[PDB]
Amino acid sequence: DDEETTALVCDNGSGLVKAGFAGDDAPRAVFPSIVGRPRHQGVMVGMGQKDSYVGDEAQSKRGILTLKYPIEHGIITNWDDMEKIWHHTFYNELRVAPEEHPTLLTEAPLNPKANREKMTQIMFETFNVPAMYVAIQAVLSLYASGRTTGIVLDSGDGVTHNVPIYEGYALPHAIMRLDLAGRDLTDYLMKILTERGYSFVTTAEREIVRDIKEKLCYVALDFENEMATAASSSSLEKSYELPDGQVITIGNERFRCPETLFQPSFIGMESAGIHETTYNSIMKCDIDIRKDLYANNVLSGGTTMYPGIADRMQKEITALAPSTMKIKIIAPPERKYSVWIGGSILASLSTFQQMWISKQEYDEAGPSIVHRKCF
Amino acid sequence: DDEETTALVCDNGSGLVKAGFAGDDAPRAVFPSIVGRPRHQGVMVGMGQKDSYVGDEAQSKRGILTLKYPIEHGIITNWDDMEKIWHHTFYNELRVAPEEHPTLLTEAPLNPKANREKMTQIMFETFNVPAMYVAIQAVLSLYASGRTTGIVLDSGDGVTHNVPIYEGYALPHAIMRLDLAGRDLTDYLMKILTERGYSFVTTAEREIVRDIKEKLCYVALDFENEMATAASSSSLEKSYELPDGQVITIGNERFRCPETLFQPSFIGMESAGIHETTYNSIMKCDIDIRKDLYANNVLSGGTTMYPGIADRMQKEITALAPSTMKIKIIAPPERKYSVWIGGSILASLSTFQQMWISKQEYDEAGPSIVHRKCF
Amino acid sequence: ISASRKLQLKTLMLQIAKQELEREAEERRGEKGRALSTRCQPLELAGLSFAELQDLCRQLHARVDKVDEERYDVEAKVTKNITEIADLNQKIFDLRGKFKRPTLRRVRISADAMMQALLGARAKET
Amino acid sequence: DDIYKAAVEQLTEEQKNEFKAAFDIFVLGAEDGCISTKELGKVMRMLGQNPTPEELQEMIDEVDEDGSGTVDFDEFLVMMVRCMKDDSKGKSEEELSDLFRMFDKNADGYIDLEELKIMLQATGETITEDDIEELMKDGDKNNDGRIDYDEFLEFMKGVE
Amino acid sequence: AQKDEEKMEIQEIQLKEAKHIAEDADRKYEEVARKLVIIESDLERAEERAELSEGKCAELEEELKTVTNNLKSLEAQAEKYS
Amino acid sequence: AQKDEEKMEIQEIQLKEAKHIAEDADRKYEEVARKLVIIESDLERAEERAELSEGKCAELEEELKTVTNNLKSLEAQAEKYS
Amino acid sequence: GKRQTEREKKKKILAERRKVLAIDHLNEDQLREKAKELWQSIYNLEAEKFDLQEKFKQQKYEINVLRNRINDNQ
Ligand SMILES: Nc1ncnc2c1ncn2[C@@H]1O[C@H](COP(=O)(O)OP(=O)(O)O)[C@@H](O)[C@H]1O
Ligand SMILES: Nc1ncnc2c1ncn2[C@@H]1O[C@H](COP(=O)(O)OP(=O)(O)O)[C@@H](O)[C@H]1O
Ligand SMILES: [Ca+2]
Ligand SMILES: [Ca+2]
Ligand SMILES: [Ca+2]
Ligand SMILES: [Mg+2]
Ligand SMILES: [Mg+2]
Repeated sequence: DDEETTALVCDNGSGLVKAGFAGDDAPRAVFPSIVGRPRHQGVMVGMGQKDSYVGDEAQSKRGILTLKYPIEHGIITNWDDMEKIWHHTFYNELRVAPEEHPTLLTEAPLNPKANREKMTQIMFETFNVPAMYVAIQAVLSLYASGRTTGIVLDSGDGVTHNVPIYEGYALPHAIMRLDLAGRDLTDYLMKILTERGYSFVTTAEREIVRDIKEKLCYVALDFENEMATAASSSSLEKSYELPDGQVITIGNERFRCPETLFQPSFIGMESAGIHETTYNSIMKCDIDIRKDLYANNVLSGGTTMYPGIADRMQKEITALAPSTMKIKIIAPPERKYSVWIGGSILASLSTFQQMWISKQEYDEAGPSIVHRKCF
Repeated sequence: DDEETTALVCDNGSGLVKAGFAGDDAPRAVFPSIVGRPRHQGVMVGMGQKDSYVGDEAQSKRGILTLKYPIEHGIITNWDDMEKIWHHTFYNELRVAPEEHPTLLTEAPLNPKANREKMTQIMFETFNVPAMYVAIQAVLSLYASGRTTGIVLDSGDGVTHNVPIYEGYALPHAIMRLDLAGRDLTDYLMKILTERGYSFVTTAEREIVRDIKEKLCYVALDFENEMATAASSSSLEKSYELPDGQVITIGNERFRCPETLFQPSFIGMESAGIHETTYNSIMKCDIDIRKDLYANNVLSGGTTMYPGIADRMQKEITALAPSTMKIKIIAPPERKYSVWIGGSILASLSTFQQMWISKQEYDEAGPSIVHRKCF
Repeated sequence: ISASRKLQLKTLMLQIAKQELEREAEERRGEKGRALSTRCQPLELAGLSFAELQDLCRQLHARVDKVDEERYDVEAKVTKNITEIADLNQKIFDLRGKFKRPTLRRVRISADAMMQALLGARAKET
Repeated sequence: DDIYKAAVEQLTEEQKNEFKAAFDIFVLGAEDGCISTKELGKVMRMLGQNPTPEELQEMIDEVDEDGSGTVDFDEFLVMMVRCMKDDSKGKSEEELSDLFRMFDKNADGYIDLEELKIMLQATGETITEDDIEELMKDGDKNNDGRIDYDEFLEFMKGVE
Repeated sequence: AQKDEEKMEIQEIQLKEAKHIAEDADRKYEEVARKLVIIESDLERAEERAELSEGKCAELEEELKTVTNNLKSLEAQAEKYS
Repeated sequence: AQKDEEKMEIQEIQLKEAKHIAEDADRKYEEVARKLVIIESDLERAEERAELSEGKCAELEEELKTVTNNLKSLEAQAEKYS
Repeated sequence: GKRQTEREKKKKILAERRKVLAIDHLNEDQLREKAKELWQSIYNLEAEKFDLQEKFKQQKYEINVLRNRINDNQ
């Protein structure tokens, strides 16, 4: 590289911040988005103890911290912590001053306006970027698949949203946003582990339960048969070693944790599972583009990485859909970073180079410029 | 040396007072903390007989004195005698007036407040020091090892306490203080020696029993095998010459005296040994710092100098702990003075130079200043 | 080479470095004074009509405004840089600190005192 | 350790003869006609100092290079001047940090041997390229061909 | 004779000190030897674990290659059927 | 005088015995300590090797599991396609 | 908000520096005095700016050293 100017494709997310320069294949730095103040007193003098460890540093000292995510469900609830996370991302994980780089944030659909306006105001006043643009997290995941149609189910860690798109024309009346995501699955797993004796309570042990969920849980192809099998044999019980020994054995908690996605009544949510909100999102579309959406169903986001979900979802939709249509579920192996790869592709386009919100435009219309033509 | 001002690192302890200027390797003057008034009548006139011999002088005239320690279990029970000991330490063993030197006392964890407040009031009113600071006896022993984590078992002569520390953040809810220490082992040895015919009763002969304990006793790697071996062969019987002749032969009393540490039921104490209170102190800590505490177990204090204790303790903890963790026991050769070396290091730090309790601060808030921010 | 020569070279290089540092610092000070004096020129407008005087007053007001804005922005940037520097310094100290505690020894008594103590009566000069 | 060699190196044969007479005074009648680390420990105990044997090992190993456990004439002088540590406090670390910052005129984070040459020419002492090569071998721990700042501290550690 | 007695007392004190020092050094030596025994045993166990894990890793590599080939074959079959 | 001479002679004999025993203990301790340090280095190398091998084995197991799941899915789909 | 807090704080400091130019009613000598005072203030600010520049260059080199040592801490 050299002259010229590259764009910063940041992607706030909720659970893992993924960032990197535009035009690559994978994000340069991926690290949890947690800011944890120490909670004990501290007796050693001169140890160089800081007041807040952010990012991946607080996943190593988590034994004496109180980690707290600054993004609850897509929306940002603690602006100071989010500013700290952004500052860390720019200066220590990429080491590029923001004064010389455009930024491309990402935002979930149907989010509060004030969140987006505050985001752009921060990026323009504190970090003082040249130009920033905010994009919907599902269109990027559709970019990365190399398609131009299809209905994308982006089940992140904060919020699961399902944006249908045809021929490049998004259908704003058919977006079905559901707030069940990876975090609720972690909490439900932590709640059903107590049925064997293992109690995880501290906010640090939520990370251990998350690791258990990632490494062991899988989505059952048929729920009742698995419940019957796990209750008779013992071929499912997989063991796992805690960060201090005392291995634990997970029985039928393995496929009961991610089953909450298809039956949100487990955690008390009323709505229908991710297998039926996709069909409802399709049926709201026009009658002539339903075949294409059926054939190009796209999966993205981290939580769709459970082993065996691309078959359960296809079976469910085939049960719901008319018998003639072909149901195909696109599940690329690079699912987790699909949104960021799409973001890189979009930022690398020449046609897109004039859509950025230039700073002089913000100076003339204020932060409310984001809702205007420069979307 | 010259200009400038050096700090006095005193360390009251219970059994041996260790003192010296900050910045050296070893304490300048180490002497027992006993004050013994004469008990007989005295007929020679003009012999220059004093009314109380303190320190190492009363270990040479102990034949006609009644030695009595002024510190029972960490706490101080006889304030006049303790003041006398401090006065001797400052004026005759170091020969530096306290009006021109900061002091750094040490105190066991979980001690009564009134003891600490009276200590600071004495140091500020009677000796009139410029500034004094009180530190927990285990953090210093952790300083001396050059670590910053680890769980330190400081088995002194008065009280055995077990303070776990991680990354410089002490865990106040996991301190396990047990009142079995070297003095109780001396009394138990003096009590089991009577099974062969040797009766030591006088408070002067307690010193002889202490010398026997120091020179002969050792900790058995396996207790039952040693009890069986000592009851068949005679390869263990080591003899020792009293201060007047009449050598004595110690049989299986050798490893039965220090075994009380791992089975406090011998002296009627209910609690568990020093091998199990360390494991309990670890298990109270968080689940993510248990590996580091397992790997950095530190020994300190005088009573941990028994030949063969660093192996017995490791065997016991390895039996208790999960099989995967590595158990390592740090036993530096300079164990006895570890607390004082750490105190010297702490007093020599530049970052610590503003933590002293300055005299004007005491004048404004009274002796209760010690519990405040200046801990 | 002999260790005495090496120590002499060490102290000589230290002195040379100190001399160069002081010389360059003084050079920087003199050049800074010259350049800054070049930047802002002294004025001479005594006895003029008060209209031009107040015009100059407003002009200098605005110039100070611009200069202060720039200087305060630079100061804020420098302070942020120093903050990052301190944070990185502490982080690096944490990463590879531990047993790097400096030590001092005083048990090494004066050699003449030790020889006198080992000798006794027959030690007067040696 | 070589620091004591440098310090004694300024002295002349008078100190050698003085220590010869001192050896006559102290080591007369010895079966070995020398001194060892165990011998030094025993004498110190008799003299009234009670150090740890680990320190005995630390001192003798720093001085016993040939494995004889003894003190060579030059090494005996170095040890006798080593017992008293006159050069304390090793100046100021921050001052040396600023000096080394001044050192990298190239401002590359590395030390160029050309600066070494200029500095030595400033010193003007009798030096060949071999002297500078030996000095670099002494200092350049990572063999980077420069003077690393940490290596700079080490080669100036305790150096007044 | 009295002066010779005093010298005898001095030699006795020296004997005491020498015996004490010899005992202490012997203690240090034997303790270090036993610790070396334990350390050698631990090192042996670590060698065994590392070698076994290396063998396991090689076998897993072979299984990976075979199952990868099977996956490629069934991919071709799937495309044909499509 | 006879008593004193006897005690002096026994003192000298015992003193020399003590000195030589102390020296032999020192030599043995030195040898054992050096061999102990060497064995410690060997143990550290064995431990790091074991860590490497276990990390590699974990990665291989994960890869094998993923490939096996993909194989099972493709097999079921091929049968249904026939 | 904290970003708004800082932005308003900078603006408030800026206004704080903004002394009231109320001098027309004064006389020629006093006007000269005020002008020279402002000239001296500018001189001081320039010196501060140059010091900031030199310290920033030193900061840059120090951060370079930090990155190098970080590389050394692999
Ligand atoms: N391999 C995996 N298997 C199962 N769940 C995973 C896996 N990787 C990540 N997850 C879940 O997905 C979440 C990360 O989702 P991510 O896509 O990073 O969210 P975001 O959209 O905020 O970036 C984690 O919290 C975790 O619960
Ligand atoms: N070499 C030794 N072997 C066995 N026990 C010892 C040894 N040295 C000291 N002790 C015991 O330790 C006690 C001294 O402990 P110390 O650490 O001085 O206590 P404090 O913490 O009050 O300073 C003595 O009473 C003695 O019983
Ligand atoms: Ca030698
Ligand atoms: Ca250079
Ligand atoms: Ca180097
Ligand atoms: Mg996402
Ligand atoms: Mg103590």
